[PDB]
This record gives sequence, C-alpha cells and structure tokens, in this order.
Amino acid sequence: NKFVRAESIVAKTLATSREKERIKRVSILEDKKAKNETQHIASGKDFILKITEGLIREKTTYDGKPALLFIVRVRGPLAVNIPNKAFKILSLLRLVETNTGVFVKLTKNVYPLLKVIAPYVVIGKPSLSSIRSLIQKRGRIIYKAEPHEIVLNDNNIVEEQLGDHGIICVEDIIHEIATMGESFSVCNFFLQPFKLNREVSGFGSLNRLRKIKQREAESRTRQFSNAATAPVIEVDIDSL
Amino acid sequence: KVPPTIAQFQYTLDRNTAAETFKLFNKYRPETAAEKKERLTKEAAAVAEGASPKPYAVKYGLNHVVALIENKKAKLVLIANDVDPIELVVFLPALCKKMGVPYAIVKGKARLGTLVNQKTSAVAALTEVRAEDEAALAKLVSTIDANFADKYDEVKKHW
Amino acid sequence: PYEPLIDWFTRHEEVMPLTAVPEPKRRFVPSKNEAKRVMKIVRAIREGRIIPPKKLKEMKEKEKIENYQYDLWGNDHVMHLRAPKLPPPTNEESYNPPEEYLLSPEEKEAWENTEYSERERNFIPQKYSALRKVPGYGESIRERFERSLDLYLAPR
Amino acid sequence: FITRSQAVRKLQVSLADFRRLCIFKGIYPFYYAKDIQYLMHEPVLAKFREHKTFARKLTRALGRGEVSSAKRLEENRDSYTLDHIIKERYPSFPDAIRDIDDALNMLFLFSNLPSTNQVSSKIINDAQKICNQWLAYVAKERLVRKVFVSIKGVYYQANIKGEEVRWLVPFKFPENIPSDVDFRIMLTFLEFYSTLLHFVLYKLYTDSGLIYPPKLDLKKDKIISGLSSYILESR
RNA sequence: AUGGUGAA
RNA sequence: GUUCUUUGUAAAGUGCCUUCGAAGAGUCGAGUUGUUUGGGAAUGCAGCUCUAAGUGGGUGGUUCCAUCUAAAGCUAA
RNA sequence: GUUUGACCUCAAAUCAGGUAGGAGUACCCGCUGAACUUAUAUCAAUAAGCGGAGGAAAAGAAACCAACCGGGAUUGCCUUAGUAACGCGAGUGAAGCGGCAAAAGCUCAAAUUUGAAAUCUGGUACCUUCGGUGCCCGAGUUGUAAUUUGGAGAGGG
Repeated sequence: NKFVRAESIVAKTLATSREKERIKRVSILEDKKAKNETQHIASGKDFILKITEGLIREKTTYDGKPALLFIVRVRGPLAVNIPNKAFKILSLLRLVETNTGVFVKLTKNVYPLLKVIAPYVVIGKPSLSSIRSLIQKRGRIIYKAEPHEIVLNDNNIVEEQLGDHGIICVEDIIHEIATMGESFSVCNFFLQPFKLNREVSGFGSLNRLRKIKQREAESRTRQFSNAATAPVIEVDIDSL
Repeated sequence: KVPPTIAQFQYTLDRNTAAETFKLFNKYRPETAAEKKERLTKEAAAVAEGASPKPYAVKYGLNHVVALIENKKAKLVLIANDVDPIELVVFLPALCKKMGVPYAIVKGKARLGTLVNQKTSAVAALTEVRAEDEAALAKLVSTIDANFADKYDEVKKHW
Repeated sequence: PYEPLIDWFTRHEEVMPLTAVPEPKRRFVPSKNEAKRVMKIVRAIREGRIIPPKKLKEMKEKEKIENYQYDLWGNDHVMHLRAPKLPPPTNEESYNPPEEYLLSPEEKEAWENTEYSERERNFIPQKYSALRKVPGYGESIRERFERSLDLYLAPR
Repeated sequence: FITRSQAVRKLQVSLADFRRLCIFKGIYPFYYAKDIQYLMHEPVLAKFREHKTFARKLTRALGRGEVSSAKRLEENRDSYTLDHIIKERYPSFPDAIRDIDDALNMLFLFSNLPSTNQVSSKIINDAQKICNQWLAYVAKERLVRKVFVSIKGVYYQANIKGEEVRWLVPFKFPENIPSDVDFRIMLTFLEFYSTLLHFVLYKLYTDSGLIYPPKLDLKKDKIISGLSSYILESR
C-alpha cells in the first residue's frame, strides 16, 4: 500500500494517548460517583450544556426523569482512532458508520456512556415534527436468508414484522419512539437506524469553499472540553 | 555542461523540509488588497464616530530582499529556481553566504508568489517573527542549514 | 578548463554590514501612508461618498428579500409554434377500485413482462382492504422524469 | 434546421448550459436557425458566461491558497433571475395558471423527496415552503373540488379562477430514488417552476388581499408542522 | 550621368 | 473683484549640531579595413579580432598644474 | 494524487478600446549619390532617388572654450577673416575671444516605504464630462507610489 510517514503515526499516537487518558479519568470518576464516594471529586451533580444560535450557552442539571435523545455520528477527532472502550459502546449502538443516527432513552446508567462518546457524536432532543419527518423520509426493513435491506414501503409490512404490540403502521412506530412507550426499546432496535446524508455531499470549486466554511463553523459550534466533569453538549437537532 | 555557479540551483530542499517551510510561511501571508482595504475602511468608520503592534509579514521584493540582505536583518531567504533572467539571482546565494544569512533554493517562482498573493515572486525572506514561532524559526533555520550546506556542500563545485 | 569555484572571498563571513544608513523614524513609527488613506476615507464618508461597511450590511439585509413583489401581468398563436399538450386524466388507478379493474394474474404477468414506455398502463390496480394499508409509490419519480424529458424533447 | 452540435457551436456554450437555456425558453427540435439565433440574445447566456469566469477565478484562488479571496468572491456573486423569462413565455396570467399543473406536480414531488447528494436540502425546504403556501391559499379559498386516491397518489383539482387545474401529490412514505432518472435535468425544471409558483402565489395573495410571504406558526411547527402551521394574515 | 517609358 | 471650500498631528523653505552619503561596459580605448574635410594629431562617421578602473576617466598646456564628469532623456525664444 | 490547480510559453475571436500606410514637400532630419564643367585636387557630402514630422525642424543646458584679473545652454548676424590651416602651385578654407537678438532650466538610473504597491490601464453606476467619485477586474513585487541628479543628496535634534 501507500507509504506511511512518521508525522501521521506520531500525531495519531499522541491523540490516541490523550483520548485514552481522558476516557480512563472519566470512567474512574464516574465509577467513584456511582459508589457514592463523592467526598473528594471536582463535581458530583451531572450537567448538560445546550448550545444554540449570537451563540448562547445554557448549563442545566440532569434529572432522573426519562427523556428522548437523538444521536448522530460526527467522525471526530480527526487523528483519534476509536479506542476499545468507545468501540464497544459504538458497536452496541451500531453507529460505526458516519452520519448514522439512532434514538435512545436517556437514563442515569446511559449518562456515563453519553459522556464517553460525547466528542464522537452530537446529541440533542428533537421535536415531534422533526422525529416524524425523519421517520417518514427514511427507513429500512430487513426482508427475507434475509440479505435485503429494502426501504420501508408498506404498512402491511409493519403488521407482518411486529404485529403483536399493535404496531400496524409507521405512525404507530412514530408515536412509540416520540412517546415513552413500552415498545420504545423493541421498535428502535428493529428500526434499522437511519443513514442521514452528509452535509456538503459535493466536491468542486464552490463545493470545496462550502465544505471549508462548514468545517470552520463546526469548530466554533462544537468543542471537546476533555474535562473529567465535562457536561454533555446539546445542539438544536431540529435544524438538521 | 554549465559553470559551477550555474547548476547550483535545482538542488532544492527535500519534500519534508520544503513542506515545513511553506507551512511556516503560510502563517505570515501579507494582507491582500481586499483585506487591507476593508481594514482601512473599518478604521475610518471608527474614526468617523470615534496602538497596534508592528505588523508581521514576509518580505519578498527582489530589491527589497537584497536591501535586507547585506544588513544582516534578514534571517531566512527563499530563492526561486526558475527565474528566466538568471543573472538576477545568480549572485544571491553567494551574497547570502558571504553575509552569513541562511538561505535556501525552492522549486518554482509561482510557489513563492502564491504565499505572497503574487503571480510570481523571485524571492521570499523573513525579517522578524512572532515570539511563538521564534523557536520554530530557529529549528527551520537549523534544518535548512543541515540539509543544504552540509548535504549539498559540493553544490558550488563540479560544474 | 573545468575547475571548482573557490571561496577566497566567501570563506570569511561578513561580521559588519556594508552601509550604516541610520534607520528612519518611520520604521519605528506606525505607517503614515496608512494614516493618510484612513483620513481620506474618513473625509469621503463625511462627504456622503463612501457608505460605511456596517451601513452597507444594514441596507443589504433589508434588500435581497424584496423579490417576487411585483405583478408580472397586471403566445403560441404563431403558425410555427404549438402549445405543450397536458397529460390526460386518470385511467382508473383507484386504491379501492371495483373488482373488475383488478387485472387477472395471467394478464398481470403479461403487463409485467411487456417492455417499458410502450405499455397501456404504468400501474396495476389493486383492491386494498383499508386506506391505511395503501403503500407508497416509488415510480412517481420516473414518471415525472419522463414527463420532463418529453416537455423539452417534443418535435412539435 | 441546424444540428444540435451546430446550434451549440453557434452559441459556444456548454451542453448542460445549452440544455438549461433550451428548457427555460421552451425550445424544441435539429433546431430552427432563427430560434437559436434569437436565443443568443438572452441575458441568461451572459450570466452563464459570468458564472464560468467566476468558477475559474475561484478555482485559481483556492489553488493558490487564499481562502479569504475565494470567500470574498463568492459573497459578492449574485445568481441570475428568471423573472423576465417568465413574462415572455407566459404573457398573460391565465396562461401561467393553465401551465401551473406541471409546476405544482414537480414541486409537490420534490417536497417529499428526501435530501440527497444530487439535490441540497435547501431546495427541498424551499419546495416544501412553496407547497405549504399553495395549500394554505387553496384551503382559505376552498377551491378543492375533486379528490381521487390512487396508487400514484391523491389527484387534487383546485379551481383557481375556474381553471380547475389538476395536480397530483405522492404519499408520505419513503421513496427509493432510482438511478435512471437524471436529477440535473429535473433541477432546471424545479428552479423554473419554483420561480413561477413564487410569482403566481404573490399575484394570488395580492388579488385576495393577503400579505405575502406569510410567516409560519412556530408552536405548530414543532408539533404538526405542515399546512396547518403556515398561518396567513389578510393584512 | 540621374529618374522613368516601349519594344521582331 | 465676487465668493463656495478649506483638514491633516498634511506639505514646503532657511541657519545651526550629529550620522550617513550611492553617478550610465561589447562602453572608452587600442588594432585593422573603407568614407569625410582644403582640416598638418583622417579628429568625425562605417565593418570587425580584442576590450579596463573607480581618491577613476576624458580634454590640454608643462615637471606639475587648468577644466569637465561621456557611454540616458525633455525644453518656448 | 494514474490527480487538480498554478507559473511560463504559443495560437484563435467579423470580441472591446486604439494607431501606420497616402498626399503635399520651399525649409529641416538621416541613407544614397554621378557627369558636363577646371588645372588625388574640382564640379561635389551638388543634381536625381529613398525614409521621417512640423510651422518651423535639428541642437540645446559641457567628459565645453581657454592658459587669461579666466568666460559658463543651444541658436542666427557682424567681426575674428579671406587670417590660421590644407594644397603648398591652381585654389579650398574654418573656430576661441569681442559686439548684437533672445535667455528657463530641468527629467531618469543609481543607496529598503517595508509600521502596511501607498501606483496605474480597462469595465460598470452616477455627476458639476478635454474629466471626477464608488465598486469590480487586471498590469505590477523580474518594481508602479515620496525625495535627488554633485549646483550634490539623505536619516535625526
């Protein structure tokens, strides 16, 4: 294959070491917090940061009430190879592919994982309209061996797949996902999470400039705190 | 064949050294016409309704660079290897060596012009650099010296 | 004839420069030409000649949105020009049609096997039990593309 | 007649640009020499030449390594307008109303089309906004007369000034985009129909004494975003 | 001599 | 004359004190072959082998001194 | 990257903005140029021919003239003078100084603006149009903007 230079190897090694140190510190702090040995730590209460357009920063604590969250892959940092600790979490959510997104239920046990995978993904709480549009625009149903991933097309297919829990149409799945329904976990796993199209999706004179501008804006909009008690960063997913 | 003074060029820096030098130079791109014009208009608008430090930029003018050399003010000098009037640049390497100013020969005058918002720049030199890049400037100077004076110590010999 | 050059003159580095040329104050002082240009721009702005960049931004923000804010009215009669014929109405493609329109499997097989763009119908009417059971239609894109092609590829 | 290659050479324009101009002007073929000669005077050709010059200049600037210059060039650039091309093709408003059938069909089809690489999400959002405006105007005027749910979709017929224009809307289910269709050709029609529908909607709102473009209900836009979320005010 | 014209 | 504008830490001139302080090369010149003058030091112009220095070089008379700074250009009477 | 873009070069456009042809020719500025006519000299650096502008043209402010108590752009007249000088026969033939007419000196190259290519051609919208401003593009850094030509000149107090 193509020759590999030393600069890239050194940069990747340093970035991976930094990421591993951050992950180890965050995991150790979270484990101690769960043990209730909060006598000597930087902070005990959880924090969630909301950033929106000019930019305004809002810091709010996290409560035990369940909430709906949407997570989209970001493919970052640039020179950071995904570590095993983050690799397992990504594989569990099958979000390895870029631009992929899925819906998860916000719980106390999920907050440490969200913090661990915070730099790699962008999270937020979408509105009902956004969820409905996303579900009705894209979808996948695995059909019979079953090597086919044909897009969702018929309501009767929904009846055939689940059937038992009254899920007979796409609107039933939309309600179960948006609302804290019993079948929220079951439907989400079978939903074959969406593969959102990339932003620029182009290359050329104008496309290169647009991509450069988008990358420049991404750095300002998204940041990697790298702190042990780094609050979870939330953006307006409805815009996407 | 060609005399020793000719063929002294074309013994440019290696890929890594040239890339590092251009990366360092790209941090001191002189403001283009539009940038300077907008800055001046903003200053005028501020003055209309009611102390910056010395600006840092790469000195590139052939006459300006030659004036900077022979006074020991310049620290690094980049020399194009494709100057059609070769006589304009034949004396630059020897003059720099006599003055002791570190110098290097880079491939293409258009490459020098690109980093100075010009179609073609005969030479590109640095006089003053920010304290942050002072260590980087010294490291680049040492690397250029090692890769040019010692590696190509025979550049001034063997016709 | 061919011998290496000798550094008799370049062997010793020049410790001292060539000419003193005492430095002018402008080198240690902010540029005066820039100040002159700034004063000229200030004079132009005062004389109502140059719009400040903030004023230009404010004016342009109001502008660029006044489009489609004027009535345009308030053509094929030429012998060598013909109007574009519109498509005919529907051909009984109801989601819940009478059982007669439900083509038999033998004729449905012939419809499927036949070539494309030379077919009586682009669809197979079906008897769906409920409205909610109506599926999607991914062939609408192809039909619209064909219509667009025919619009500009019609030798009238 | 003059061959297509001959006409392109006479116009010395790119094949894609020539097709765009032909679609905008409605030329059909092997084309008449007089029609092609007349088409050469359209300002759209000058706009395309300016676009090509800007593209080459921007490529030069980006290759040189000056992002600021490219950004400034892009900011100063302006897109061409189809406002005057509409009038010549449709001298009278009734002609535009009659021809609005294909425009509405294409706009409604593209509104439900998912975002892809070929078409940016901005175009889809604009088409959805145009469709919402049209639906709100139709509902306010109560011009819907015929409904026919079919495999293709629901065939609507709005009696705009008694012209009973028939339009089709596909279902909301996801659509698998085929590779056979070339979106480049469809994009020109999309833009032309978007401009035509913008002008027609403004004219209709002015006739009905309604302010255009109306805003959208934000609280509804977070729940039932669509036709209902687009509030309209008479004055 | 200089500058041109014609021509079994 | 009448006026409307002036503009800005903007420009110019003189004396004093300090530090610097850059001048035209296939060019002069020699050689050689033709032309020019009534010109004895063919100066001047024309082909070509050759081709220099910057307290230097050219033009002259006396063992030194006198004048100028060529190889770039404009200017009404 | 088996790939894109730049620098440089070479060509096309019935593209936009520009100019040379020729005539006239007494005077001017260069090339070229004979014989009659008289004992290399002489008609003669003339006649004719060729090329280039004007109302005048060239030249013009010393690498000058002078050996004096020194003069101080070029130009034309008188004078120097029918002298010096040449040919030593025939003949050819100047110039300094002196008086008069008129008098204006300047523009580049050469040493860094580098604390800011600050210069300018062209397109466009306006106005107070032999032009001015804003914007845009290009020329330029292989040098356009300030000052200086020894009579000096430049950076500072």
